[PDB]
Amino acid sequence: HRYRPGTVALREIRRYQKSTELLIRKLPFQRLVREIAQDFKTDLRFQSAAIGALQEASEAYLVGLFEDTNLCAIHAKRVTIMPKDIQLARRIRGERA
Amino acid sequence: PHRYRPGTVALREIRRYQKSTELLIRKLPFQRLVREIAQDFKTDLRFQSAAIGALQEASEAYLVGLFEDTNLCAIHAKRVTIMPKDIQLARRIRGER
Amino acid sequence: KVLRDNIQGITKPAIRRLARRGGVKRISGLIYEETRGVLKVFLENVIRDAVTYTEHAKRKTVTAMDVVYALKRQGRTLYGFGG
Amino acid sequence: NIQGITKPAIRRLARRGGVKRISGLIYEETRGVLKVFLENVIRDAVTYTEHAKRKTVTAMDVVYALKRQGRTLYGFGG
Amino acid sequence: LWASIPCPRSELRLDLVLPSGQSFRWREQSPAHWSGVLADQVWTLTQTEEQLHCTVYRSQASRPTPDELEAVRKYFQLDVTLAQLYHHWGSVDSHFQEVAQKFQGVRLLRQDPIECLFSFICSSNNNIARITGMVERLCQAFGPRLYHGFPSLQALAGPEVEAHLRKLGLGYRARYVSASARAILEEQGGLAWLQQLRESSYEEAHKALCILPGVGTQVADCICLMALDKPQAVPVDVHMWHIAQRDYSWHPSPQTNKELGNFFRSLWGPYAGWAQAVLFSAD
Amino acid sequence: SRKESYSVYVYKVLKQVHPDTGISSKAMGIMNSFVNDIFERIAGEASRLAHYNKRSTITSREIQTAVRLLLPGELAKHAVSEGTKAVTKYTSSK
Amino acid sequence: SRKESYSVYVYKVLKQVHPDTGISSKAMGIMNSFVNDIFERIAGEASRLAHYNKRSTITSREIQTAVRLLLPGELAKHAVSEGTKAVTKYTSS
Amino acid sequence: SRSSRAGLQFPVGRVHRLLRKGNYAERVGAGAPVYLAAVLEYLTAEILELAGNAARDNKKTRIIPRHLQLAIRNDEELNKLLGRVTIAQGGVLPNIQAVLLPK
Amino acid sequence: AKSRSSRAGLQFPVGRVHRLLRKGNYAERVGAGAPVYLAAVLEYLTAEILELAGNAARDNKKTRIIPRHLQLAIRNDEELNKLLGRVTIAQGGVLPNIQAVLLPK
DNA sequence: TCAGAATCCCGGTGCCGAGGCCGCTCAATTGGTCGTAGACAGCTCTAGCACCGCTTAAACGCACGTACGCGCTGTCCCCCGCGTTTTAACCGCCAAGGGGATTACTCCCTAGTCTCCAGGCACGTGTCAGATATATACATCGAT
DNA sequence: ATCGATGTATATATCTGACACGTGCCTGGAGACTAGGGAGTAATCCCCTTGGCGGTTAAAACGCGGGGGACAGCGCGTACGTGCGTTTAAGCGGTGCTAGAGCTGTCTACGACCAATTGAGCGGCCTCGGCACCGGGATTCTGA
Repeated sequence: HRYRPGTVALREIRRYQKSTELLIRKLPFQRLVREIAQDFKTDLRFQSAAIGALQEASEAYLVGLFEDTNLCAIHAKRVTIMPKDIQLARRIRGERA
Repeated sequence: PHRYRPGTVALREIRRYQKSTELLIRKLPFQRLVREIAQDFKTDLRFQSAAIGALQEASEAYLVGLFEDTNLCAIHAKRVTIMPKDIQLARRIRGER
Repeated sequence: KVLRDNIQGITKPAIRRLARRGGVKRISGLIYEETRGVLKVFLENVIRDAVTYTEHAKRKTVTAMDVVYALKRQGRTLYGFGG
Repeated sequence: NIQGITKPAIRRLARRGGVKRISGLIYEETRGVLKVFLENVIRDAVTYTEHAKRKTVTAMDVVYALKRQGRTLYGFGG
Repeated sequence: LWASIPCPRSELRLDLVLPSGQSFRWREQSPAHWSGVLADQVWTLTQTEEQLHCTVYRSQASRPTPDELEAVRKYFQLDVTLAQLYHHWGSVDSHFQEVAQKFQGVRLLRQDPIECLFSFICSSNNNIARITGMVERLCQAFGPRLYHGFPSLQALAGPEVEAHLRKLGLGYRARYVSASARAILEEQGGLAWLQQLRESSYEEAHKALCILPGVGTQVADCICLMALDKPQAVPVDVHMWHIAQRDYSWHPSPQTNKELGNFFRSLWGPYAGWAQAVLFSAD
Repeated sequence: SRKESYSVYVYKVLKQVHPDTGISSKAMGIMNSFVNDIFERIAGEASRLAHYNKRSTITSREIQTAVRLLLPGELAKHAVSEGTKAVTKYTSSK
Repeated sequence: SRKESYSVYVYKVLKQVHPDTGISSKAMGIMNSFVNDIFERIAGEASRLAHYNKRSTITSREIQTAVRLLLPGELAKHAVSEGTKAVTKYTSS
Repeated sequence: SRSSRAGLQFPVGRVHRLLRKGNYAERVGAGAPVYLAAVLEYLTAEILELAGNAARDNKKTRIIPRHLQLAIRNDEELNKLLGRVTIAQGGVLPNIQAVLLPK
Repeated sequence: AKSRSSRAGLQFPVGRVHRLLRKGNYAERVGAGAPVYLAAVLEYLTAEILELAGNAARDNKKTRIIPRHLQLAIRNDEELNKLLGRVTIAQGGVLPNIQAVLLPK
């Protein structure tokens, strides 16, 4: 058979809300963190726990941001989120002027 | 005998109340409101005039900010009228209850 | 002196003026009750802390500094009235 | 390396948030948002490390940077 | 005491076949001398090279009688020359070639269809040791003390005493057992019905068996393979499926299991079932 | 070196409330950080109260009003009740 | 009793920048409260830094780091430069 | 000891020392550490009770950050107290908008 | 010169800031340079805000700074507005801003 | 309907908090001894509350019209689902050395204290920046 | 488009009270001296962060079908806006009383600080029992 569109999305949501592991790959995020850091100060060192905490904070922030942008999209009577939704969410939350 | 089309006077009013800076809620009703609220916490309190002034100023500022966020949501939903669902969305996204 | 029903003292045109200062051009009919409820909740939250501050100092008069501190601790710092 | 935040990873993050259907440009928007957030946190963390004259960004520095951002984090220190 | 009956060891490895999960009333009592009840009496099973051994109880115990001997041998189905089949299987299947050149003497046996059905009902998602203990408990709890025997078709159920079976460790299988025991009585013809399935075509017996509660594709396959005399049947147990994965595969669901069984039958020919057992007891 | 933590006392409370239950190290760390955070909140609020009222000391009263300020309604009431109970019992045996 | 504020100095700077401009009483009060709030923020951040580093004395470096943490963008740079200039001039005599 | 006298389980001495060295005020009354320790002990007991209940719901005997997150977010009071804090390995509360469900 | 403010070249009260640092109970000890640094920072920020506010007042033809001008200067600037983004200025008003979609056709 | 989840229990992993001894810090107690913070008693007089009359700006109620919010239909394109190919993440393990923490020592900077005195605060005064009021010239919206 | 009504910004003039300025003085800031310990500096240690290699394999990347969700048009009817007349009560200015906010005097009960004592608690293995998960001769249940 072939699952109708949107039905696997629901099971994916249930799967990723019941579990608690990390979603972003560890090495790419660590590399991104170092690439951003080297701008402010060269040859920095990072404790493993420091990067773990950074990843956890970033994932929590992004999950909250998506929860809000999903609320925005539903409010506009849409089901698909679009960049205007994220812009609205950040603007309301005070992260943009 | 004249009549302006809908929204023209609303725009003039917006310009007026964004150019001036006086208070917008009548004073005595707000004083009575704060005293009424206060009754539930401690009996027969006495309020400094400056205390009620500060309360009113903060309340009006908060409501104006809330209405700006509500207008943002209403525009985002392709509407021009603000509705209770817009205020609820703004409150929810702001983190308020 | 007992008080009651003064919440309605926040009149409809007052809500309209507040919205206009927010840039809203067209307003629904149901917005007013929601706005009054929101204002009541916010006032309760602020005045509870103000009254607590007044009680701590053994005073009976809620001073402006109590309101300013209550607002400041709520992440709504206020300028011009004290502190 | 911002392009290293893979499309399926952003999809998984959105799924955990309860999103059902995702537009094409949401990926670029999310990458921009994440870059801004990481820059904001990392600047404060690096400031803390420079203040202590260290060169190793300690977990406590990240925790303090997040706490000052009003985004307190539990599980790494205090 | 000591008894013997001619059959070569290559025809049957009585030392190894019995605990291979076909019947669960067999467990050691004397070294290399398995004990178990069949035909409402106790037997001891071992084997020598040029003959087998099978002795019975009588204190005046010396040897078994011809009728009991033939009943038990028929249970073993020893009247088929199993050894030669390696000549056809090594050359028809590449992996069974390696199995055949490794070890020899694995066949199927014929217990009662009721015992087969209930034992494999207890075997759903379970290990052989636990199924053995569970059967020993269920028989002791309900069936007569003959080692305790299988109960009657009606006596396997009762006035909502089905909660009793759960006390034996039967778990969720108690509902299966109770429902199937009530059904075989109230909508089927008991022992004559079961014999009918022994004298019904492969696909008809398959469909008839699958209709009762507590028995699925794999349990029905096992009942067809043994105690109902359907040698073409190739049950797909977890060991079979894993061996298929590590031997050869092309594509689990009911359709996939159907295709797997069809291909296995196409490979090992009419006597596929007996071949499966050899492959099965390799692990 | 020697690191101070609440991992002992938090466990003592746990077995007082849920005798059977246990706690993992990760959750013990969460609990320790949570206790530190609330202690810092309450102490900071009490310090600000004392500074506002020109008082040099922070006493049971400052802690009580700080608890009433920080915690929500029911939690604040129960915390105040328990704090008053503890202070009265402690001073009952000077 | 005797009260004190920054109203004298806030006016001193004003005259230095815009000699002809005046300031109303309410604006002066807002400026005074702004100065108090900024002072409180910087002092609190410096205190927390000192506590984090186990050090007991608030030095100039603590103020500099607190300013770097609190002030955004070009304000951080300019304020740090002004503070360093003031400290150097003070130490020079 | 002072912990025993007040009937509390938390350390009154450590709380007093932290109130002292923390530089919160010039002086620290005797009653402050006892009150503060009592409050901390109460809050810890409450959150641990809720976490243990959540763990029992999941058929687990150990409290893990997932259970702490569930206890914190499912309780209307703690949620307000700890709204802004994020808990490592906490996950999120299962919640799917009704509009997204199939017809 | 006696006063520390004169020595540092500042206009703000170095001595008063030192007192507040000590009496405010921020730390056990206060460095000699901390009051000077803090006073200089506060003076720079005050000068910035008053420069912008005076610019706004001159734009409005008035000679006295009033809360409206402080509000305009603070909100129009892009970095002060981030420094004082959650601060209410009494008698402040709002920046003139009407959303594009709402403008008349 | 053909995929995914759940059911009972026994045994086997594998990790891992929980005592447990043990040794030992060090800091938490116990007991004294002082200095002063503030609790209490008063006393002053600010300002908060109550009420009273008057004016008029603001709020209310209602009428009429139109524009926009909602619903419905149609198009069409672009995200989801699926399969196949690709790549680099992760896991394990091993090496090098950078720097974060410790310890000891030293000295110079801040705290504490005691004299003076002048800079800012309180009060009083003058005057000009702006609020009010009258006059009107241009702008924008709506009808035509 | 053009013309008319209403609104807005701009001119000019008067009066006032809010802010700039001046004067007195007192208390808090500055100068001078002692001291002691907090911070700076040098050496040492070891651990933990960076770096590398090989494989395996899980996840990412890419391509394609097409299903449905986004988006655009259109219609309509009623909810909202604008305007007018009517009614409420907020704002202003006075008059009067007194609760209590703010300050002063004191003296004692409390907390800071010290010395001498010990056990509560921290770090280190060790031995667990115990917890969590998987897997077993699948079938049934549930939803797409």
